[PDB]
Amino acid sequence: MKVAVLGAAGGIGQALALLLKLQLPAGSSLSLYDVAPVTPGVAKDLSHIPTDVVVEGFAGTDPSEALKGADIVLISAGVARKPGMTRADLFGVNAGIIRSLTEKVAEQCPKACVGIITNPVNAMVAIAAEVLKKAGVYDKRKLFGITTLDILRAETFIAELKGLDPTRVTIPVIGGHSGVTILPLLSQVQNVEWSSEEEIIALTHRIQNAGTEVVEAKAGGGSATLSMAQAAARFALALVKASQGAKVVECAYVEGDGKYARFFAQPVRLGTEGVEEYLTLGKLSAFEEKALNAMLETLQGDIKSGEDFING
Amino acid sequence: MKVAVLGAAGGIGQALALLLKLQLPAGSSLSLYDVAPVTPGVAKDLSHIPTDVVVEGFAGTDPSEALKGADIVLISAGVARKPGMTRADLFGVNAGIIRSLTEKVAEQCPKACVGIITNPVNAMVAIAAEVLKKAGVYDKRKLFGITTLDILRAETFIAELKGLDPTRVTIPVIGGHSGVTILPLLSQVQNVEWSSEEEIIALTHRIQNAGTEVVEAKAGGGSATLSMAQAAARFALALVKASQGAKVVECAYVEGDGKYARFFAQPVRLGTEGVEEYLTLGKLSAFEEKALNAMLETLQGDIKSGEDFING
Ligand SMILES: NC(=O)c1ccc[n+]([C@@H]2O[C@H](COP(=O)([O-])OP(=O)(O)OC[C@H]3O[C@@H](n4cnc5c(N)ncnc54)[C@H](O)[C@@H]3O)[C@@H](O)[C@H]2O)c1
Ligand SMILES: NC(=O)c1ccc[n+]([C@@H]2O[C@H](COP(=O)([O-])OP(=O)(O)OC[C@H]3O[C@@H](n4cnc5c(N)ncnc54)[C@H](O)[C@@H]3O)[C@@H](O)[C@H]2O)c1
Repeated sequence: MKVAVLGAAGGIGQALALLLKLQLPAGSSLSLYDVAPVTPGVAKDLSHIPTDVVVEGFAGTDPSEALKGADIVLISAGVARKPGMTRADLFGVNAGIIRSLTEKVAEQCPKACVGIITNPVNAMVAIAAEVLKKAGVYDKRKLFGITTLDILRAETFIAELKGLDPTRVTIPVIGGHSGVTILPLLSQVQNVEWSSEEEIIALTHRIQNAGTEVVEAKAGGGSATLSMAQAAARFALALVKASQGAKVVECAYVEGDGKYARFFAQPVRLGTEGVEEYLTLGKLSAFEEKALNAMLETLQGDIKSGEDFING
Repeated sequence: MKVAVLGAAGGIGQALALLLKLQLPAGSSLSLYDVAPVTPGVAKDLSHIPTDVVVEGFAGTDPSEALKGADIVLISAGVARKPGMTRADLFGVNAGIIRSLTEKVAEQCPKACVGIITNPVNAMVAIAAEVLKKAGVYDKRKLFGITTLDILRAETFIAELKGLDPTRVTIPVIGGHSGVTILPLLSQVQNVEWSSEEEIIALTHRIQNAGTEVVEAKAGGGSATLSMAQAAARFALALVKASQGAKVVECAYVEGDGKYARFFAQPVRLGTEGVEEYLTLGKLSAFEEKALNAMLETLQGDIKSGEDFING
């Protein structure tokens, strides 16, 4: 098992690299790549931790050496939202970074699973799909938008509100990865009596807007880095577990059956070659059915913006 | 169990806070304090992780709120060595930070265990001891210089050189926490046939100088942050395990029997009230006995420099 992290010198990159150095299976390797000159030193820092995980670090213009033989590629490269900045600002900075790095994946490790962290995920994942298609290597089973932070948030907020164990709250989160496209299926949550519709609506809002609590409370210091690194590590370790032949189930933004949108976040069962089965959303409340049809235009617009960058 | 991290917004601080948010026992709390205005946002970032660990964050001039009810206080506050900077540069920047923060420990949580990360540890721990003594609350069983990074390095370098499992290499490291004061007892290492004296000397050197490999390879980007956060978390979790009534054994820089120096890094058994027993160094090789007597002057000089800052 070899995992490559592209953007490994950043806030998310460094914490993610630490969690993977601590938690990847003994016998694994970890390669870090970032345009930041510090990157070989980040790898040197991690190499002092006593786990049987070979860690190498690369800066420079060419991630080919980090990517050679990679099974899993995690991309946290690009700028984070600071106060004042819009989705549109992020797209303009990050689209070309995602285009550049996914071209190099197609060249060096086209059979790898690819996990996109870089925002806006909804559009960045469609960019990577179109680059892989232009290279003739696109396997839709192997490309993921990492939405796992929306799951961490949902688990935490449910457990804190309802006095539950946050380690054992399960909650599917479907749709997309931004504002109104995030749909947590609170109707399916166990061991909770909802006060009323009010409580469900307010919890849904808090899950959808949680990034702003952080962006705000850091006050220009940046966005969520440490929670996102945990979310990415959790997803990555799920893919490693699936590579060993485990049944693994995770919410991720994937090119599925296209019932609602070309890309849609849903529970998937992972096998040894990416997605093995696309799982049901299960039973939606009236509230969930309406929220689903209400955000579909935004989600399809996010996808189009990524497709149109690569293809017109 | 409540753990306070002073310096929680820095390179070490943030990664340490993440590992404690992930690993402290369910029912724990974690309070973060730093002079950096971002600190409440670091805590907000971590609060989105689904563990039963209450995380709060404080900036401003007064750590009293973070420290109220603390059982364990970890101090990573102060500047790290960049290229050009000497031990003397660090002492001048960090002495007053350690004096200030330990006065606040004496006021708000005098019965807490205190773990000093801030360098130079050899002198910073004697400063904290003299501040606690001036406040009339010093318990020498409860004050530690965290040397655990020297243990991580020793474990890793032995396992990489000798083809061993780095998760199961045990190596006592004694003396102090800088250059020639670091003494790894390589004579006691199992499952290894030393090529010759040469190999033991070169491995000892690499353990003593490992910080420079990182400071160098980051090239001004800073020193070891991610490995040090793991080392601090390991030590902290050892103290939490001891609080539950476990026999726990760790190398730490402590005011022991003073056979070699007032403060000396040695294996200690932890109980529920800090150090319960000061353990033997065991059998020293000729090489280890000579290296021990050869660095003692430097170590005693490091301690004096801390004592003399507080007392003349
Ligand atoms: N999916 C999610 O839930 C989620 C949540 C939080 C943030 N994010 C996103 O993650 C990204 C990283 O955020 P951060 O806070 O770590 O940012 P950061 O600025 O700290 O780190 C980004 C890193 O990307 C590197 N980078 C830039 N161009 C590169 C290239 N061509 N190749 C390799 N590395 C390159 C930079 O040098 C930097 O080290 C941002 O886009 C942010 O929006 C996603
Ligand atoms: N013991 C070891 O093995 C070991 C190894 C590596 C580094 N270190 C030391 O750890 C320290 C931290 O290193 P780093 O790389 O995280 O540095 P950093 O500069 O990234 O972080 C230091 C933090 O301390 C904060 N701080 C400063 N004064 C403060 C005060 N009065 N109260 C609270 N917070 C305060 C700063 O605002 C900053 O957030 C340095 O002294 C470094 O030498 C120790």
